[PDB]
Order: sequence, then C-alpha cells, then structure tokens
Amino acid sequence: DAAKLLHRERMERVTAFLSYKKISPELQRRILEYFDYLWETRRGYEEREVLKELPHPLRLAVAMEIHGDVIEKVPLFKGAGEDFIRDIILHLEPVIYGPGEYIIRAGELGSDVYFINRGSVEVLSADEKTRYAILSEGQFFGEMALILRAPRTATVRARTFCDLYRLDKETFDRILSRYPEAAQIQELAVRRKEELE
Amino acid sequence: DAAKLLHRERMERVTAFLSYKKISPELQRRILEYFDYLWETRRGYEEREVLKELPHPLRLAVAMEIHGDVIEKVPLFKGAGEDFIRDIILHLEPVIYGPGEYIIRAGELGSDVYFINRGSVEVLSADEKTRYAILSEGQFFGEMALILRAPRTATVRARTFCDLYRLDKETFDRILSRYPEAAQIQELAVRRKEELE
Amino acid sequence: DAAKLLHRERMERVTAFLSYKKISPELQRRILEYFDYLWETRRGYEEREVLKELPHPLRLAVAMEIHGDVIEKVPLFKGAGEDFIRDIILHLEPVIYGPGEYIIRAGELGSDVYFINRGSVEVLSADEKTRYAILSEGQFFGEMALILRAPRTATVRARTFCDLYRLDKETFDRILSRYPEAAQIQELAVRRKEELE
Amino acid sequence: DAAKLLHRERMERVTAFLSYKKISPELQRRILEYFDYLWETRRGYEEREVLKELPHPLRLAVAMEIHGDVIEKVPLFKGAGEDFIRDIILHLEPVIYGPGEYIIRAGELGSDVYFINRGSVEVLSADEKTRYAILSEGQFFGEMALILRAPRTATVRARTFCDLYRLDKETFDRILSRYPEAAQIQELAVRRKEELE
Ligand SMILES: Nc1ncnc2c1ncn2[C@@H]1O[C@@H]2COP(=O)(O)O[C@H]2[C@H]1O
Ligand SMILES: Nc1ncnc2c1ncn2[C@@H]1O[C@@H]2COP(=O)(O)O[C@H]2[C@H]1O
Ligand SMILES: Nc1ncnc2c1ncn2[C@@H]1O[C@@H]2COP(=O)(O)O[C@H]2[C@H]1O
Ligand SMILES: Nc1ncnc2c1ncn2[C@@H]1O[C@@H]2COP(=O)(O)O[C@H]2[C@H]1O
Repeated sequence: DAAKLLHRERMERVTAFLSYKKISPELQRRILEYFDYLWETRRGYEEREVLKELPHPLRLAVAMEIHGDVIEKVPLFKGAGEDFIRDIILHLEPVIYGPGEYIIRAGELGSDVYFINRGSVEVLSADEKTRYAILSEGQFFGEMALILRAPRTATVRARTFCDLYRLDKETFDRILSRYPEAAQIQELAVRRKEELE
Repeated sequence: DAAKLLHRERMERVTAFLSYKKISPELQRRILEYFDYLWETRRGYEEREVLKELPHPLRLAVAMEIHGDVIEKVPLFKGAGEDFIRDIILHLEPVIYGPGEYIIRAGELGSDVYFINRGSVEVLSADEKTRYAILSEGQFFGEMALILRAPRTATVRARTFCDLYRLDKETFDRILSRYPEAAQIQELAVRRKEELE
Repeated sequence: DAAKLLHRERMERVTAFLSYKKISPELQRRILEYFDYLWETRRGYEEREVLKELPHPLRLAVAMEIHGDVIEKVPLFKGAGEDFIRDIILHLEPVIYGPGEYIIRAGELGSDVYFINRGSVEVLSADEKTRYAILSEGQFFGEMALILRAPRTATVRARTFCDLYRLDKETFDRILSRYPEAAQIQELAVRRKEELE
Repeated sequence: DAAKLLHRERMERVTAFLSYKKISPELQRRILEYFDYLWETRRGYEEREVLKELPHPLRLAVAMEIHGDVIEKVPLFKGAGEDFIRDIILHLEPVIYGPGEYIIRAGELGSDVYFINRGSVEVLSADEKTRYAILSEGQFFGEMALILRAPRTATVRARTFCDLYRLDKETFDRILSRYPEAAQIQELAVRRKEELE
C-alpha cells in the first residue's frame, strides 16, 4: 500500500505549504476532508494519467463501462441508444465539490451542464433566501442557460460531497441538434422556468 | 530486459485501475491483447519521446527510413520523387486499431486519410449489411471525403490488428494541389463512388 | 531540510551552466541574490505545482487567505465585498523583480497592472531624469495605460526586491466594468496624468 | 562526470531504437556525429530547461551575455544600441544543422531569418548547379523573403556543422519597423537580388 502512502504523501506537500502560508484551520480542514473523499472515491488512481496512452476506441470502451453509472441512472438517457452515448461519454468530465461550495452563481454566463452521480446539491436564488430544489443522483442542472439562451437562472451549491460530470456547452449544443428526443430536457427547463417566477 | 519489465509494468497500472473500476473481462481482454500487440510491434520504444530532441532535418531522415515501408508498398506513391515524400513523411501519424473497432463511421465529417501498413480492414455501409471491400497492406481509405467534398461515404472497421498511418486533412489537401499525378487517387475515389450506388 | 538542499541544488544547475557560459560576476551575483530572496520569501514551495490538482473552489479559498495581504493593504479595495475579490484573486500572478530591473518602459503598449505587496519601485520618465514617485506596499501601477487607452506613460524600475502581483488587461477591463466604485482608480490615473505634464 | 554519462545515456536510447528500426549506417553515423557536436558545443546543458523558472528580466540579462557573440560579430548590429538588442535577444532561437542538410529550399514561403554563429553554409539555386555564395560567422540569410515580400529566392545548405540563430518573421518585421538604420539589410537584400538574375 505505497498507494495509500503516496496518497498521504501527495497531500502533506499541500498540507506543509498551507501550514507555512498560515491558513485557517477551518480551511485546512476542508482541504483534508477533500483529500479523504478523493482517496475513498478514487483510491489514488488518476483516470487521466493512467489511460492517456490508450487508443481512442479503447478510451471509448472503458468510458462506457466505468462511467456508465451516470448514463443508466439518468431516466431520460434510455431509449437514447449507444450512438448518443458514444458522442457524450468522453465529454463528461468528473469534478468534485464539497459541502457549501458554489458550483453555479446566478447571473453568470456559463453554459456547462452538470450531471449528478453522487451527493446532493441546492438550487437557490440570488439572495439565497429561496430553495427551489434539492437535486441528487441521476439528476442534472445548468441545462437552462443554453436551451433558454439566458444567463444562469439560479445559484447551485453543494449540500454534501458531490461527484459530478461536467459537459461542455459545445458538446451540449451538438447533442440537442443531432439527438432530438432534446425536448424532454426542454420540457424540463420550461417547468423549472415556470416554477421560478 | 527491464524494458519488457517496464512494459509489463506500464500496463498493470492500467490493469489494476480497470480491475478496481470493475470492467468486464471481455473489455479487460481487449486491453491485454492491445498491449501485447503494442509490445510485439514496438518493443517498448515510444517514437515520439525518443526522437523529440532531434533537429528537424534528422527527424526527416529517420522518418524516410523507418516509415519508408508504407511509401514503398503504396503502388501509386512511386514516380512521386523524394520531394513529395518529404512533405508527407512527418505528417503520417501511426495509429493502432483492434479487430472490431470502428475507424470511420459513415455520415461523419472527418477528412483524415488512413494508409494501411499492417492488418486488414472492412469497408461497410451504414446498416453494415454490405461489405464493399477488404483493404490491407499498401492500400488506403478515408480519401473520398475530401476529393468529393462529401461526408464519409462508408463505415470502416478493423478485421484484425491494424498498423495505420493517419494523414491530416490539411496536409492531404496541400499534397493534392502541389502534386497532381492527385488524380489516380481521384480516379480511385470515383470508381469507388461508382460501385457504391 | 532536503528542501533547503533541493533549493541549493536547483540553483547550482543554473550556476554551473552560467559559469560554463562564462557570464560576468556582477550578473552571476544578481542570479544568486535572486535565488536567496526566492528562498527566504517562498521557502522552496512552488504555489503552482503544489496546488495544481486542487478543485477550483478550493484554489479560490486558499487564494483569498494566502494572497489576502495584497487585498487588505490596498486602501481602495475595501467596501469592495467578497464578490469583487472572487473575480480577481485568481488573476493576481505573483512576480519578483530585483533592484534596478525595469518592470515597465514608457512608450510600451502593455496594459497589465501591478500591485505591490513588498519592496519599493521608481516611477521615471523616458530620459529617466525625472522621478515622479516612489511606490511601495499597498500601492499599484500600470493602471493608466488602459483607463486612458494610452501607451505606458512612464518607466517603472525596482529600487529593491519587489513582490508584485500582475493582473492581466482582460481581467482588469472586466473589473472596471462590473465594479464601478473603477473611478477612484480613474480619479487616481487623472491626478497622475496631471502631475506628469 | 555523470553529465558525460547522462549525455552518452540520453543517446543510446535513440541509438538502441534506431538500431531496432534497422536504419542505415550512414544515417546512424549522422546521428552520432550530431550528438557529438551537441556535446562538445553545449556540454550536456539545456538552456531552455535550466533557465525556465527564471524571471524575464534575468532571462534577458543572461541572454545578452551568453548570446552576445552573435550580436558583436554581425558588423551591422553595432550603433544599434541596447534597446534594439533588448527586443531581439530573446527571439534568437539557437538551432543546429549538419553538413549537407537543407535549411532553406527555394520556392518555400518561410520568412524566418538565420544568423550564423559557427560553421559555413551554401547559397544555391533550385537546380543546385549554381553557388551564389558561402556564408559563415557573423553573416545571415533568409532575410530576402520578407523585405522583398517574395518566396525563398534560393536554396541554403550547410557545408559544415552550423550553430545558427533563428528569428521569427513576426519579430523580424517588428524590428525593421521600429529600427530603421532596416535599410543596410535592405541594401544587402537588393545587391543579392541583383547578383541573382
Ligand atoms: N425550479 C428548479 N428546479 C430545479 N433545478 C432548477 C430550477 N431552477 C433552476 N434550476 C437549475 O439551476 C440552474 C442554474 O443554471 P442554468 O440556468 O444553466 O440551469 C438551471 C437549472 O438546472
Ligand atoms: N467501394 C469501395 N471500395 C473501397 N474502399 C471504399 C469504397 N467505398 C468507400 N470506400 C472507403 O470508405 C471510406 C469512408 O470514408 P471516405 O468517404 O473519406 O473514403 C472512403 C473510401 O476510402
Ligand atoms: N505621477 C505618477 N505618480 C505615480 N505613479 C505614476 C505617475 N505617472 C505614471 N505613474 C505610473 O506609471 C505607470 C506607467 O504605466 P501606465 O501608463 O500603464 O500606468 C502608469 C502609472 O501607474
Ligand atoms: N547572392 C546571394 N548572396 C548571399 N546570400 C544570398 C544570395 N541570394 C540569396 N541569398 C540568401 O538566400 C536566401 C534564401 O532565402 P530568402 O529569400 O528569405 O533570403 C535569401 C538570402 O539570404
């Protein structure tokens, strides 16, 4: 288990540096709990570095197996066929957020869409006084900024540690075009736009 | 033979990770047979990394010797002279496909052209019910999308393990311009377009 | 303290090379004093490399703590709120200059703005006969080239070793737009433009 | 002298690979003599890697000292002042050619200009039947393609091992603009254009 050692090693570097920079213990704690969640959910492997010298059609086969969980637990990504999956599975970037961390701020102009695989997030207004929803596994958000061609309509914060998949606006728009049910999503963006005014 | 050890080492990393990600044995097997074909055809060397700090005119001399096999076994790349070779030999990127793997899908908009050095590939239709050809060493494909200014006219799958050379659309168009026999290829793209309708 | 060893190691490489290239002792001395200031002010850590695999919202939290000193000692960056900080704190690049080194030359077309955290700099004319100011901790310069849409109005040299933060023109213009007090700065650029003619 | 060992090490990798790829002994020999010239002229240091983490104004001071030889031995780069040097010294990229190697081919569209620091080169016509000149230390070539806004007017081959400095077209055009004597060069491009027809 030099992995576990390497893991605890490749964080004391950060830890030593941050101790030297005299950061607060609250922040320091957030760093540690991240690295713990990082270890327990990924076991020291780095999907990028380990799969880099793989040919594209193998990178594609691995992705459909190891990142299939997202695709099976999104209840409108069935009847979609393996062609739709094919164009999307390599453009799902896994990102990790911690509890309290902002993923989207309302007014922003991003168009990236996030698919939740683990954890739960808050959908809030600008003043953060209103909680429009709680989204979790098999759900997604950040889809409205493109369908409605509008800025981000709401703020999204993490409640827990979240395993998310980020989809770039470019891949997103290409999907809607080439794969119209792109309208059950649009029929979801609307009902959210409705319950927002 | 730390090379052979390094080789078997720089794959157990992938193997351990994929075992942990709980991939299927069929996929796992495809990974292993790739790395075996990779070892036997390349012996652990990485042409990119080993030749990187070489000056351009040496990179050019090595390429004509070690990637000459392609150029000698393509029976319309003779009478082409060493000037035509010169502008093409560094833009032939070696890629590896496995049996069953799609290289080109019909309808796609790529313009990259592939030259076969080893193995054999299938030329299929969209429904894959029709097999227009079997191409192997000294043959090439993906040339029609540019000459005809059309999308990919057919699907190309590997039958075996294939050593291919990818040529970018940019280098391809520049070649046709500056080196017209660019027409025996065009007279090949036509006869294929004919036997396709 | 292999750090201190590594540090003294990762400079003898430069030192050996420069000794071999037969550089002057004055220059050689400037190299050594830089590496000393580099060690004493940073203790061998490399903020880029150590924080690279951190998620964005953590990179953001660390930055506000460890690069907060700049933001607290700039007496017009209060009442600015944590939203203004948020969009700026990751676009402050720390750079080091040595005594005598030119940071800005008049006539140049850069728009980057520099915020001083440590040390002192000279504001000079083209002929360098005139010293318009001495700027130090909590002050900044290079702001006039954008507000006035003019080339650099003056030459800026370091008097001492300076810890500066560079802000790109792109982030700078975005700040002025979205955060108008952008006018107490403009009311500072003017009074400098006045006392310059 | 692990340097000399590292040097002989970081070439047997190339040597082993090329032996395995079954290259010709003539080519193999050209590789060895390059690496020898590389060792004797650079002693295993890599100016890029060794100076990378240096601040710009130090990279600038070192360059004027270690790459000053070029600037002092070009007899029309005096009376040029340290401002002209300043904008050029970091845009001189050192490249190495071997005897027989083409640096420029006539008809080509490059605009890069080469300054000779060591060795000698041939200026030839397309048919290579004519030798317009022999250029060596303190001389330069490739300047006519930009001044005359024409393609390369002649072929340039190395006679010996040459230490050259490459200047990009972008830096070149900027120099001519901001530093007109840009005309003693133009008065050199003309006399060459004359003695060429
Ligand atoms: N009523 C709602 N219920 C659930 N999610 C919502 C609601 N309103 C907005 N959102 C999500 O909040 C997101 C903020 O960014 P977008 O506008 O790109 O996309 C928005 C939706 O994904
Ligand atoms: N009848 C055919 N015989 C052989 N190869 C073919 C035939 N039809 C199409 N192809 C190849 O299939 C390729 C699919 O992509 P392209 O259109 O770029 O180029 C096409 C040809 O190279
Ligand atoms: N009178 C002055 N007092 C202080 N700083 C000055 C004065 N004049 C010019 N400067 C600084 O010199 C800088 C040179 O570059 P800029 O024009 O971008 O911005 C200018 C100001 O920051
Ligand atoms: N008569 C000549 N004497 C010396 N150098 C020459 C002569 N003719 C051409 N050259 C060099 O050959 C070069 C080929 O490329 P360029 O046109 O950019 O610039 C040209 C000159 O530098």
